[PDB]
Amino acid sequence: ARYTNGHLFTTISVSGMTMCYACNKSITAKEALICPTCNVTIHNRCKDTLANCTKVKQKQQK
Amino acid sequence: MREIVHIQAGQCGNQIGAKFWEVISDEHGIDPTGSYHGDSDLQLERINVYYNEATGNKYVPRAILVDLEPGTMDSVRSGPFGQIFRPDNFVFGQSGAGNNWAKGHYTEGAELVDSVLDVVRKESESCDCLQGFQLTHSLGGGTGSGMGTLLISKIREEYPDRIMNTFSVMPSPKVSDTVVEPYNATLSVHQLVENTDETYSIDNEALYDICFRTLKLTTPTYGDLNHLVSATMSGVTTCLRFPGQLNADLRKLAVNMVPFPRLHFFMPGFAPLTSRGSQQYRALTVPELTQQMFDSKNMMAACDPRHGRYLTVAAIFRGRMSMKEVDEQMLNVQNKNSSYFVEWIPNNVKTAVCDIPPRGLKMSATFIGNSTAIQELFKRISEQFTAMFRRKAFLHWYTGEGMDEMEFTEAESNMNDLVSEYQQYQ
Amino acid sequence: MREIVHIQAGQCGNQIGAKFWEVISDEHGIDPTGSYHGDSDLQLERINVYYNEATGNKYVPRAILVDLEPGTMDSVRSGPFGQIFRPDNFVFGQSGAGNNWAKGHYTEGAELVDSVLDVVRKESESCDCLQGFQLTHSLGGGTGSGMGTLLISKIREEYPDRIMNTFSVMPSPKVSDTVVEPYNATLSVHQLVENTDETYSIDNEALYDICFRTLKLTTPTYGDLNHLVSATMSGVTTCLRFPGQLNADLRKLAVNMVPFPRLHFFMPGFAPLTSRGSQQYRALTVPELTQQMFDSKNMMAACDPRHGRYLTVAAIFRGRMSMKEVDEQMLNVQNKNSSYFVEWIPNNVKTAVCDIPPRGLKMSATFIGNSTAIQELFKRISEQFTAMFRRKAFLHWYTGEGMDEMEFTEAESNMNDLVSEYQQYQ
Amino acid sequence: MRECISIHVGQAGVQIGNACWELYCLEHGIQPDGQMPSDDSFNTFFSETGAGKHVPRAVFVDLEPTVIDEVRTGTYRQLFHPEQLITGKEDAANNYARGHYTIGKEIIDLVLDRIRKLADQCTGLQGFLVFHSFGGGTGSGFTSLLMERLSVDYGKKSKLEFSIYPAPQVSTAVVEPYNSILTTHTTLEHSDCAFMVDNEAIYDICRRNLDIERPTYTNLNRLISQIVSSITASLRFDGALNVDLTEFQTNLVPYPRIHFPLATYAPVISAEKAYHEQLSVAEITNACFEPANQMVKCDPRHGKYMACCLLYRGDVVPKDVNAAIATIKTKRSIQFVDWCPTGFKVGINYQPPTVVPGGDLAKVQRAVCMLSNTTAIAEAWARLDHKFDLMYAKRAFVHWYVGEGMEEGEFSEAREDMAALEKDYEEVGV
Amino acid sequence: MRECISIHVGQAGVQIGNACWELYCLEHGIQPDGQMPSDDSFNTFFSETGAGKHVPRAVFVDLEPTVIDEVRTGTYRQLFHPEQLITGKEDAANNYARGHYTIGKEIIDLVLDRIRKLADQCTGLQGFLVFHSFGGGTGSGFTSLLMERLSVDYGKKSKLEFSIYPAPQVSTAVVEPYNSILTTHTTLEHSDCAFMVDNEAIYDICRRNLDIERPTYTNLNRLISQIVSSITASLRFDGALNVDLTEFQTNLVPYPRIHFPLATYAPVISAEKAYHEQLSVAEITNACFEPANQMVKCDPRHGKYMACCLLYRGDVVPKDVNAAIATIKTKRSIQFVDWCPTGFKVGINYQPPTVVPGGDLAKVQRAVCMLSNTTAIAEAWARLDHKFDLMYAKRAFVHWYVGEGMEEGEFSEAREDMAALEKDYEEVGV
Ligand SMILES: CC(=O)O[C@H]1C(=O)[C@@]2(C)[C@H]([C@H](OC(=O)c3ccccc3)[C@]3(O)C[C@H](OC(=O)[C@H](O)[C@@H](NC(=O)c4ccccc4)c4ccccc4)C(C)=C1C3(C)C)[C@]1(OC(C)=O)CO[C@@H]1C[C@@H]2O
Ligand SMILES: CC(=O)O[C@H]1C(=O)[C@@]2(C)[C@H]([C@H](OC(=O)c3ccccc3)[C@]3(O)C[C@H](OC(=O)[C@H](O)[C@@H](NC(=O)c4ccccc4)c4ccccc4)C(C)=C1C3(C)C)[C@]1(OC(C)=O)CO[C@@H]1C[C@@H]2O
Ligand SMILES: Nc1nc2c(ncn2[C@@H]2O[C@H](COP(=O)(O)OP(=O)(O)OP(=O)(O)O)[C@@H](O)[C@H]2O)c(=O)[nH]1
Ligand SMILES: Nc1nc2c(ncn2[C@@H]2O[C@H](COP(=O)(O)OP(=O)(O)OP(=O)(O)O)[C@@H](O)[C@H]2O)c(=O)[nH]1
Ligand SMILES: Nc1nc2c(ncn2[C@@H]2O[C@H](COP(=O)(O)OP(=O)(O)O)[C@@H](O)[C@H]2O)c(=O)[nH]1
Ligand SMILES: Nc1nc2c(ncn2[C@@H]2O[C@H](COP(=O)(O)OP(=O)(O)O)[C@@H](O)[C@H]2O)c(=O)[nH]1
Ligand SMILES: [Mg+2]
Ligand SMILES: [Mg+2]
Ligand SMILES: [Zn+2]
Ligand SMILES: [Zn+2]
Repeated sequence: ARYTNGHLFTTISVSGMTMCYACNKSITAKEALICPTCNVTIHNRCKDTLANCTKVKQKQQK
Repeated sequence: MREIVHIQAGQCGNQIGAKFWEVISDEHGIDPTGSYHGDSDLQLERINVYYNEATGNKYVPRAILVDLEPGTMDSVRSGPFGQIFRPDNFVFGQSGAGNNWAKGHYTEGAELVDSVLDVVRKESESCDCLQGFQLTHSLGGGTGSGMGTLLISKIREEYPDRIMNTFSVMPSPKVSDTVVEPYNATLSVHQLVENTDETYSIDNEALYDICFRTLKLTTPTYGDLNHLVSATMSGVTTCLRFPGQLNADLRKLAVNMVPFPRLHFFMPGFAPLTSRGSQQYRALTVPELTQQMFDSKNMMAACDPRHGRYLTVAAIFRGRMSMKEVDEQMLNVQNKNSSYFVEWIPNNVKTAVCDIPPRGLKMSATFIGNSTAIQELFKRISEQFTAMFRRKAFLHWYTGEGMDEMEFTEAESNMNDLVSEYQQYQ
Repeated sequence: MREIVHIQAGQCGNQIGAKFWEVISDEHGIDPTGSYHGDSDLQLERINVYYNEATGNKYVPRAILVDLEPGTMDSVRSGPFGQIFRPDNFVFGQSGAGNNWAKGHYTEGAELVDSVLDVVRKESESCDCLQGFQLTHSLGGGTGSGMGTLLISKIREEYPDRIMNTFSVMPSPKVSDTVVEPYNATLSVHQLVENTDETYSIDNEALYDICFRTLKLTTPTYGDLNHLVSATMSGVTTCLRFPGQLNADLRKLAVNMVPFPRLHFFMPGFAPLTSRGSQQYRALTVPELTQQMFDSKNMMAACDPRHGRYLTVAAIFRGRMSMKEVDEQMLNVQNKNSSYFVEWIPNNVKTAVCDIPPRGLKMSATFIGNSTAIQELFKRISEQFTAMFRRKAFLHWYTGEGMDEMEFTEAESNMNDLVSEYQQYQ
Repeated sequence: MRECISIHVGQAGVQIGNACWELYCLEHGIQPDGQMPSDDSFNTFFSETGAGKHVPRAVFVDLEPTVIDEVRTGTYRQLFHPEQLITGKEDAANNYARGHYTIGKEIIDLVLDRIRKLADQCTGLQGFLVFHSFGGGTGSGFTSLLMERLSVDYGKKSKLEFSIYPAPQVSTAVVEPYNSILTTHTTLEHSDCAFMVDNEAIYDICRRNLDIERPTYTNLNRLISQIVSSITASLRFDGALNVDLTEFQTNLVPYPRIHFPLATYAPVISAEKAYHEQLSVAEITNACFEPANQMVKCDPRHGKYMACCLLYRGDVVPKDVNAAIATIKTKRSIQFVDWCPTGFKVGINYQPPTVVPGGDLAKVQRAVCMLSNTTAIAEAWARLDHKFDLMYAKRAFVHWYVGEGMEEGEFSEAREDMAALEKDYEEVGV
Repeated sequence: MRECISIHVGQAGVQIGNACWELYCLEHGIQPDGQMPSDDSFNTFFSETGAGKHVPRAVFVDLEPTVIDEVRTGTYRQLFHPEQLITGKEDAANNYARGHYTIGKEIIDLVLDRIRKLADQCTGLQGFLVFHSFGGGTGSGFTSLLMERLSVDYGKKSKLEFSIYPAPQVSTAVVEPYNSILTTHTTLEHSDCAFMVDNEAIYDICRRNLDIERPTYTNLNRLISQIVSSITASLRFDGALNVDLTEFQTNLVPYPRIHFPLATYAPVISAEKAYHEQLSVAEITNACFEPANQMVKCDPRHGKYMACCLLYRGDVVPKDVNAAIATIKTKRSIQFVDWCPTGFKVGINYQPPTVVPGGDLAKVQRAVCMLSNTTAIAEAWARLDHKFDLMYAKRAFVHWYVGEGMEEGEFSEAREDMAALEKDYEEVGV
């Protein structure tokens, strides 16, 4: 299906104060991606810039 | 005197037959009620060809309406001309064919077929001198593609000597309105190549092509396509319903145009066809009718005749014209297009002329052509079938009705045999 | 007999053709609705030269109307005489030439050339004995300069023996309405010199000069220029539409007027021309018509003939006039003006006399001159071309469509060759 | 003639039916209390009594009384036959084992009795329209229990289903994966064509197109009712290409087990937006193939279309359907499998879509309902089984199931079966 | 047939469009609500919907909601399609990086969808009419983002672009040179005809001819709208010499990159002045060529004319036109390049100019719009890059750009690229 860096990205309805996982900026639109394993959210414009799933999820476990 | 039995099968066949009854009742001056109201005696002279006389000077068509759903029967009976048929002739079940060839041929309408032949027998026995049968159906779907062919087989078994003349709307790739059309077509033409003596192959793509590029209709419905098909249907039987300079029975057409037994798949056409906005500018004389009649755009099948050569061709003119003129044009077309005709037949053109043109027209010309290019229609369907049958897709629905894959293989084998035969002489 | 197939291409060609049809329909007494309403039988005697007969005694022009924008076709169709044309020959695209010759010849017009040639085939087949083709176009812009030459090449290939006779409005320096006119003219004349047998040069500058100094129009529009061009357009074909003392077919014109194969570019003219306030003062007699006809101002090309000499002259008189008088005048003109005629042709003047003058006139005289002075028109455009091609200005638009600078070089080579041929005899 | 039996199970199914029969009554001009002021167009869904009363051909069942107590008291109290509104005593409590083995056991014999009585009034019965939810306790257990009997008593009759399927992120229960995983055996063995539907997809559709920021469940029901009405329009009305209910399955289903098509409807549009565009046949046809308009949260671009049925209704000319399908075919984004060169079934009906007077959906002269058997829906299952695997690894909530008469192994046997189904949709994708 | 898509970006572009669509609606007689009380003259700019409503073929985009919110509340609320009026969340803040890389990247996929749906309606599309400002953040970044996408999606179609350009003295922002120098890549590589205009020249025009001492931006927009209406007049109306949109470029553009003509209009005059003077063809033709009437503050005498397009509209005859250009050649002030001895493209249209009722422009029987590719515009670049060089020497404002995903080196590559363009405009001048 989709493994650009190595995980799923499915649409989520985004609200309130949020931040990209790569830009570390704020998302303005009401759309966002989300990996159910990595538990992140991105602009829809930084999908290829992230690391692979293994990197991000092993990072998330600090 | 050369009486014809009329049958319908499936939704397409029923609709086109209804429009055919429209056209020919208009020609004969028959009221919607069945009362005669025409102008000339020549309308009444051969009225027996299509209609049985009934008391009160009523006329009832010799039509057998067969369909496995009640919906289309209710549609025709509530139509502009539904009251004209005989109530006894509506033979129909309840459960639809489900676009399944096996359902029609073996399981569901195999019950209804016994009722159908008994009515057809009554109509045939009521006639003085039966000439042939004329059937309308469609090769897609399951109602037409199975029931029409089973009925063809039974009537052929009972009436081996009478002519059989079926009109067949059959699929095209870009105008496909059903997923399983290749299976149904390959199963139905496997019989049509055997039993029928003539088969008038029709195609929605060519009908829409004429509706757009020639008629310039903005929104053509199926009604206009049925009108176009019924035009040729009325044209071909013209020689045995009116006087003429050259009379040609359906048997005469078959004798001239069918060289070998199995190359009997026909390509029809019509002239004149004009857009309304341009009819005032055209001249309807013999030369331009002849030009338009042989145009590649004017034929009712998607196959371009320029990809093949004609075995034989028939021109049924109607109107008042010079015989010398018609002969000269039919020589000129065959001479200047000599590359597009088989040269092992010295003369490919057959001409007939009747004196009664269609109403509102001063002249008309119905075209029929037996061309090798028709193989492109028959190749393509097989090429579609090979896409599905190689992985047995959708086969459980057919095998649930007792059908076997060996019959599918044999049907495709007969397909490749027929297309090879058409290719051999090209 | 002697039918002419006429074609329109580009905005200017379409406009001049539209006026030309109105003028001749006035001559033949054809109503805007296409119904005949004329007085004399001589109008109907040779109606077939330009018009096909249609049912109800209507007459449709044998015109092929071609363009790459629908705007001109919308303008013509809603024009004074738009309804007369047959809708089928309105062949047109959607994206225009963009004043690009390569767009006309290779990319956009190459797709429509098949469509126009098909209709030209129908019109030519309807003819009994076709004589030649009669194309109206302009050498500026992209539609005319490209598509007219492409179609000329095609028709020349399919009809090598029939006359190709074109009328060309072509650039001038002080009345230029497009930056890229030199390129387009250089590319177009490279085809016209090879294919056409008669090309009638026309200049907007000279037409404005006629309007101002001779007609004394205060505000001459393009309609007046089209009127002036249409006058000679009708004049040249008069001998094959009306009887006369000396009948000169366009082939007979070509034989006398083209001493050598490529020197066929002609300068037209018309007489009488007077201001509407002074026509009461003139005497129209043949000597005065002759004097105005040979005046340098009277010719519709900017080339003043006094910087050159005449190879051949053709005077197509119309009306009832004295043959001895015409011969006397045409002898005295070439004798007293001997320095401006080539002495190696013993007689430089062809004369034809039709018995029917234009409507409203008692006598008329159409003028054709094959003169070396036309080289000035052929050498000025080249000096414009050499100005731009030396720095490759605007060539990216052309080379984007697959064109090459090599074809530009060959076109300019052929142009200087033609100028050299015209100069070699002066 | 051409009748259909509409069984509604679970709260979701019952409320969807409450919307659906509301839509039908407006369609055929029947009053909410069952009379008809002034064709047999209603004969498919309504049986007619001598008093001029049209009783629906429906059976409402729920093991708790609340929702059917509402319908028995609402405006449509007089529409339904009183004894086809069947209620139990104990709520299923979101447990497949209760709905199938213990509490749904008692009420099944009455439900099949009423279905038999409805069937005996039919002359030309065609199939079943079952409405239920995958997550619900009654919506899984009772539908399995009922279908196991229906497949043996009326085996030949086709069986059409309309299911609400668990979403990626939206979820209203914790054991939804178990309940769906147990409903899979029913939907595999004793079904013929079932339509998945997702709440979040319709939520996003209503947010984007209808411009409502926060809809309730009634909005979702008023679109699912529109879809089922579009399916049955060919059966209740005349048309250019009327599609039979068995023809429908013969086109949709390539293989015996591959019968889980997506469904979508167009033009889903508000009343204010509709005035500023034309809604031609080409536009609405292109609308169905966007991911923005699918009713299941899955990208069609990640799979291959296998079979698409386009049911046009209203002022649609077949020229336009032909031109639209050709335009769809030339696109390289919409990818079909190699072994189905035909692809598209087309039906055209002359009845325009009816707008519910209190509804939001605009009035339009045309509508197209697109149903697509496609491989992308496999990713929708690859989601949900992965939700199961984490829980059953711990034997998380199993004791409630096993405690109510369920065998433990049925869990594993369920998880195996979907592993065969999810395989097959990939296996045919080559 | 013969359609054009009008995209308006930035505050300046949006307000110019508000003037332009006000000028078109009155010219074709369309009411502000989109109806037409009573010939396909409007077909180029308006799409016609079956209710008898004309919707303009336009896309309004601004990354801050303010200006388009005014458009959505003003008199033209009912004219535009509500969804093609696109608004973002955050203002670009006069920053090329924010418009191009950061914020506009979210809305580009929506504006392209709008443009695609507009194009799918168009049967005979020709090109694009992009209106924007060089000084603005959106008007520089978003146009750069959008033109690159259009040049790959619709590479064959023309792209006409309309611009407000920084002036010598008048200016409203500090980093206008940065935004302009960054926009220069977009204009060079993905455009075919960009029309420069500046505020100061039109201000001086209104001071001298229109006799208004202190006008607003609306007065300038009511002249820019007149210029574009004159350009499209040959397309929307019949004429003696109709100039096609591609023919226009073929006469304007001599080299691939020299595509920045000046624009000017005549007779710009007040209602009081016109009664005292005739305004024949010759005088308006002369009126185009003085330095006073240029819309960019440069002296044409300093640069050689390369190509001129005179679009006359109204009661004009070709005789007078040819007479006037004869004199314009006869001058020693209206100089030209040696390698273009034709020079003048001429178009003539029969429709007189339309006067807006509240405008301060007089009614006149004749009008002429002169659009001139000339070398003098190079001086205008020689100005603005010198404004860049002083600031970039200190890295004066750079940290804002680099903070939003912009590479530093792209500044130098921009300054490099303009050094090639100003060279080219000089290199052809010999
Ligand atoms: C003044 C005039 O020219 O009227 C014509 C006409 O305009 C044209 C365009 C007619 C017209 O046909 C159509 O518009 C048409 C549309 C869709 C499909 C088929 C036809 C006409 O309707 C058709 C009609 O034809 C007939 O009446 C024939 O007898 C035909 N029967 C019927 O059409 C018919 C209609 C209603 C009920 C029953 C029959 C027929 C054809 C074949 C064999 C036997 C009979 C005619 C003369 C005309 C009109 C009325 C405009 C054309 O039809 C025929 C069959 O001649 C279409 O091109 C031809 C050429 C004609 O010029
Ligand atoms: C009383 C009288 O002398 O009337 C003349 C006339 O005054 C003059 C000035 C006419 C007149 O022509 C013009 O004023 C004119 C203006 C602009 C462009 C061209 C012509 C006349 O309009 C032109 C018109 O000519 C014709 O009718 C010819 O047959 C001509 N056909 C048309 O002009 C025509 C107009 C509208 C529609 C259709 C045809 C023709 C020419 C060559 C070949 C075939 C036909 C005539 C009799 C006159 C008027 C009316 C004043 C002249 O025209 C011709 C061709 O004869 C212009 O100089 C000549 C000499 C005439 O004396
Ligand atoms: N679209 C829609 N979904 C509903 C509605 N009501 C319930 N659901 C869905 O149904 C799912 C839960 O199933 P249940 O409500 O438990 O169905 P049930 O058969 O009553 O289950 P039990 O109460 O345990 O018997 C959830 O995904 C709900 O979103 C409704 O009115 N509209
Ligand atoms: N003629 C005219 N010029 C305007 C108008 N509005 C703004 N401008 C000019 O446009 C230039 C500034 O551009 P901006 O207004 O910042 O464009 P922008 O895209 O909205 O800027 P951002 O908000 O940062 O995206 C200045 O030279 C202004 O003079 C107007 O209404 N008419
Ligand atoms: N010319 C014409 N073609 C039709 C008509 N109705 C259906 N068709 C076409 O013919 C084919 C016949 O299929 P169909 O009759 O529905 O299946 P069946 O009833 O089981 O035989 C359809 O797929 C359509 O493509 C009609 O009324 N006129
Ligand atoms: N006599 C006359 N000349 C015209 C007319 N229209 C245009 N012209 C001139 O002829 C030339 C033809 O150019 P044009 O046809 O517009 O370009 P094209 O459409 O690409 O062939 C113009 O440059 C004008 O100088 C007209 O109506 N009558
Ligand atoms: Mg419940
Ligand atoms: Mg702004
Ligand atoms: Zn980001
Ligand atoms: Zn991940």
